[PDB]
Amino acid sequence: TERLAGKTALVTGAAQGIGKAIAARLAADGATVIVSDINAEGAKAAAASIGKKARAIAADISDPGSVKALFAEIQALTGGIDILVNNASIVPFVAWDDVDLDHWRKIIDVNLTGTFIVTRAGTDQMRAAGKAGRVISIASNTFFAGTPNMAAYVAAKGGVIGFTRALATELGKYNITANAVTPGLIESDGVKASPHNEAFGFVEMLQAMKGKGQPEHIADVVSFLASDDARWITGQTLNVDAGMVRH
Amino acid sequence: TERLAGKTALVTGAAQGIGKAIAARLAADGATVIVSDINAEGAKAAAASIGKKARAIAADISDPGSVKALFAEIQALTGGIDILVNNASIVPFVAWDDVDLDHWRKIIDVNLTGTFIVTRAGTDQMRAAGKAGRVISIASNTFFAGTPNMAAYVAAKGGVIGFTRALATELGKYNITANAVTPGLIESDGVKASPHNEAFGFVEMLQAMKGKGQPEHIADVVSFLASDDARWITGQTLNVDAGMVRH
Amino acid sequence: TERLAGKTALVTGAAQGIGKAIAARLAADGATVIVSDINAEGAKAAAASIGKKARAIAADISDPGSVKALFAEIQALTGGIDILVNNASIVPFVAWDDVDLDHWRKIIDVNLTGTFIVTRAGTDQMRAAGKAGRVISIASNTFFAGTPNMAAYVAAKGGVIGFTRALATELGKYNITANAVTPGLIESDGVKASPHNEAFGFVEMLQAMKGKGQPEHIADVVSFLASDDARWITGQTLNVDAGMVRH
Amino acid sequence: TERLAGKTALVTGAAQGIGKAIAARLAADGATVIVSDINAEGAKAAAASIGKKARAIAADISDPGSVKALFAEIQALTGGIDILVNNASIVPFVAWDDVDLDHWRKIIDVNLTGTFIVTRAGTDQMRAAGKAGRVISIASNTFFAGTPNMAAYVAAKGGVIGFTRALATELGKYNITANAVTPGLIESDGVKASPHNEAFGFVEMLQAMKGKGQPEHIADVVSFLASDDARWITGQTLNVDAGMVRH
Ligand SMILES: NC(=O)c1ccc[n+]([C@@H]2O[C@H](COP(=O)([O-])OP(=O)(O)OC[C@H]3O[C@@H](n4cnc5c(N)ncnc54)[C@H](O)[C@@H]3O)[C@@H](O)[C@H]2O)c1
Ligand SMILES: NC(=O)c1ccc[n+]([C@@H]2O[C@H](COP(=O)([O-])OP(=O)(O)OC[C@H]3O[C@@H](n4cnc5c(N)ncnc54)[C@H](O)[C@@H]3O)[C@@H](O)[C@H]2O)c1
Ligand SMILES: NC(=O)c1ccc[n+]([C@@H]2O[C@H](COP(=O)([O-])OP(=O)(O)OC[C@H]3O[C@@H](n4cnc5c(N)ncnc54)[C@H](O)[C@@H]3O)[C@@H](O)[C@H]2O)c1
Ligand SMILES: NC(=O)c1ccc[n+]([C@@H]2O[C@H](COP(=O)([O-])OP(=O)(O)OC[C@H]3O[C@@H](n4cnc5c(N)ncnc54)[C@H](O)[C@@H]3O)[C@@H](O)[C@H]2O)c1
Repeated sequence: TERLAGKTALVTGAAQGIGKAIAARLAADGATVIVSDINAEGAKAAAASIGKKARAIAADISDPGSVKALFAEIQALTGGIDILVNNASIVPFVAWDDVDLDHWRKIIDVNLTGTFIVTRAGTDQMRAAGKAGRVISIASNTFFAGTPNMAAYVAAKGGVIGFTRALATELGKYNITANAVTPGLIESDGVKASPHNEAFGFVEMLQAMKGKGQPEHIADVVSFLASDDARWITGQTLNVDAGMVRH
Repeated sequence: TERLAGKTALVTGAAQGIGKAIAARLAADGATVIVSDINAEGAKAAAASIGKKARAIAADISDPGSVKALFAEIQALTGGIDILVNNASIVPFVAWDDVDLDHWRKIIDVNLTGTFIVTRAGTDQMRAAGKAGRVISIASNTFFAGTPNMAAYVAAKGGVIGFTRALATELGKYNITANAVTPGLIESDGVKASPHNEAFGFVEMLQAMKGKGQPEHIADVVSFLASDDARWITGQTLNVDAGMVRH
Repeated sequence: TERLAGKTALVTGAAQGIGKAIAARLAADGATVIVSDINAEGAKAAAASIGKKARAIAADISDPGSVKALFAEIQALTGGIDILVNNASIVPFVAWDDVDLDHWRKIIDVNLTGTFIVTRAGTDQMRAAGKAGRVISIASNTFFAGTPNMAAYVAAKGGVIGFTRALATELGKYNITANAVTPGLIESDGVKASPHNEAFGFVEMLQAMKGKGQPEHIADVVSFLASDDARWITGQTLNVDAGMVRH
Repeated sequence: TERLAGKTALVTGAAQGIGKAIAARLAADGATVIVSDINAEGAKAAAASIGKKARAIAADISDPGSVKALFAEIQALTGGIDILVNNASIVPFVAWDDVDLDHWRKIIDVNLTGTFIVTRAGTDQMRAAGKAGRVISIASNTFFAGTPNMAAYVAAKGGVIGFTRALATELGKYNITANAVTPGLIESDGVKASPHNEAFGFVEMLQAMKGKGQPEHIADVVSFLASDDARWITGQTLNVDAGMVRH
């Protein structure tokens, strides 16, 4: 019903897949949405596509300086952020024996410390504008499953959940909620181009319902968590995977 | 925007507290709602209060015969149920040493086997009408916490989550989701009559946010789970307690 | 090193499979072990097999009167119980549509309320003898997985975990711990004689390690929980399934 | 009865507190133990104290080069490692608003990526020697609780559990188990010197049992996980906190 009218949400890694699917929904919810991504072109293509409520600002979540610039510009245009959706991440396919310290470090830096960098700045910004924000970080259900071929990723995602829980309590007093969502396999654009695409049949088997997971499936849940209906929920993780795992 | 228009939802223990708060919200969602309760007067007082969307049918969830009659009548009026909200339960305050086999049996019979009796009939009804239903059972976050003075209740609630998970996979093939919600302390008409009321200050301390939990807090989340936004969620438990526990 | 010398442990459903495997181990730990079972012959065959550390006493965990008689006799012989292992349960294979109220009730009564009946009496007995006991209840990892063809069972097992958590806090002040173990598929006698036996190849696939689960695998863990090494652990659930699920 | 005789175990951060308590116990189990720590003097003081089964080798878990040197020397002396206990970590007390990118990075680097660096090398070493190893990583129950004043730490520890789960499946085929333990508040030498010490009375309240947590409490559990009794357990987290949280 355009419940999010008047609100400003930021989505990272929003140039495609789930991030984009989310930005699109929040916009449909009436919010003005900052489509952020490391891919400046994709970001602004996506915002053009979303259209009007959507504004593109490129940023590398793992770089402190571009994240500062990200938020500065948001403050200017909107006076601050009401909703933060930590979506940007690297989704690797790496056999255990290919897991380098180098690989490890990159995945951790983006998927994990990158989300702190942004959350640090974003919550500071809500706090400064006296807004009762919502933080929502996209994790993964690989954390519950111990999925193979992506150890650094599962660690980092474990990290994001840890972070989420501590943050919830850390920010409760500022009326800011912090939650996480664990998507199962989703037919984003990242997966379609990923060895991971080959796993749909096997994960479908393990699911209680039997479609292929779709970005809108996660977007529609983020939309709820960003809404007032989810006001009494903080520190929780929503698992969205057609019953792959039970949480 | 009345997304639940055309749908029929049944809420048990709906004469007051959370059940009523839920029936009220689902009606606001546009659904026609069967307000069911063991307290026939309260049920029908509550449906009068709700509106023309609400209809009262009294039933003891722990009695097979009254649950049969509950559903028969629903089939007649509506051709079947789309949404099931297992809310009816007994919320005891019993010191461990007062936990009788007798007390144990009563709590288990209603809070647990009573929810099976209804779910059995309700999902059969959806199934028979070829409706892609939603089951939502109200558990409790005492299951995560191991809360004292209510051991039978915590077992039964553990049971409802167990049930929920198995059911999810059991019904996935008929396009029926089954989920659960674990409310923390809520200032219901029930609680207000309980010694439990005295615990608000302590639980508020442990919460990340600092209000007293309110029935509308849980109703608003049930409303989401009943909606299409939650279509990719089955077998999961939503914990709603202002950050009391982290799930 | 016979750490359990001087201690008295009771194992229910101990005539075969895991219960027997456990009684055997606890006896090897030096404990005198009451082998209890509904099958009087099996129980006492098993105790004969185990040695002179083992004594057989038949009992139906779901019957309050035979449970009373069970413990009275134990008090006489040993002056009370130090360790309680709730093992006795019914392991069904029932398609959802065969799940009767009748089936439901039977499974709940034994697997769940039966374990309360015994735990009530057992912990009272420890308490009365001023013993700092250990309660250990065998659940199942189907509770984490939402395994199909056994809905009543998954609910009851959910219940036992609920019970366990509440009990931990309930008895902490009497220096009594209460824990639970969730075995995955185990090649016990009942499994071998049950449509469940056919699932070994599939569950082996999902396991991180690739043997068939063996009763000694669970017995060896119970032995630990019954020991002083596990003294700071209460309210927890040990999941033992070669990595089927991650808990 | 010295079950760990013949085995070689490495413990990091083993100069004091839990690490030392663990090294001591594993040695008592008969294992030859590498007492590793960033504090070379503490490490070798601790091994002198422990005994002749204990050997000290200093190393910074967060530095790849010293970790290489750590394991090379172990290979020389023992032909490789059978058991790995990731204990070394930084236990901070930082108010949210003091959480720097700089602070964040340090905690993540040691507590999380430092445990990868060691696990990478250690498991490679077991693998190379054809040994069916055990990995045990000490996390924290703050991950379940969302404890405040230590957000970077709670994230990292979340990460260690993530890592653990993925690793379990990653190494199951080489007969190597990987588990984690979540200690609650423990009265170690670090904690005694931390503003965390002041929290004992509060955490004691929330505990089901009411002592102050002791390093031996965790050591005795690690000992079990290192033993054959825990051979069917991989990808699991043992929570040891006197019932603070229920896992
Ligand atoms: N899609 C899945 O099946 C899968 C499963 C579970 C969870 N997830 C999570 O969902 C989210 C979206 O996944 P997806 O599959 O849609 O991803 P995707 O690969 O389709 O797109 C991710 C986007 O993130 C951006 N990005 C990468 N690094 C960045 C950084 N340094 N700074 C800013 N932006 C960066 C990329 O440019 C890309 O456009 C991710 O957090 C992922 O962890 C994905
Ligand atoms: N209030 C809380 O803090 C709390 C927390 C977690 C979960 N819950 C759950 O929420 C649900 C309702 O909560 P509440 O606090 O509003 O309870 P309440 O006491 O305020 O109302 C419960 C209603 O259930 C009805 N009922 C009792 N037995 C019945 C039967 N056999 N058949 C049909 N109806 C029956 C009662 O008549 C009553 O109208 C319960 O399942 C309870 O377990 C409550
Ligand atoms: N084997 C598995 O795949 C598996 C998996 C998860 C959990 N479990 C649990 O392990 C435990 C043992 O399983 P199992 O396969 O060894 O069982 P089993 O069928 O092989 O033997 C269990 C014993 O319990 C007894 N029993 C049944 N009802 C009783 C009653 N009311 N009172 C007293 N005794 C009764 C039976 O007579 C039998 O001797 C059970 O609690 C089960 O729930 C087993
Ligand atoms: N004690 C608790 O309340 C508590 C609770 C949960 C988990 N833990 C975990 O247990 C472990 C030890 O706890 P503690 O109370 O003994 O802390 P402690 O401060 O007494 O000792 C930790 C040890 O880690 C070592 N260390 C630090 N950086 C290192 C480096 N990079 N390389 C090698 N060693 C390094 C230190 O020298 C120290 O000896 C830590 O992992 C901590 O996270 C502690």
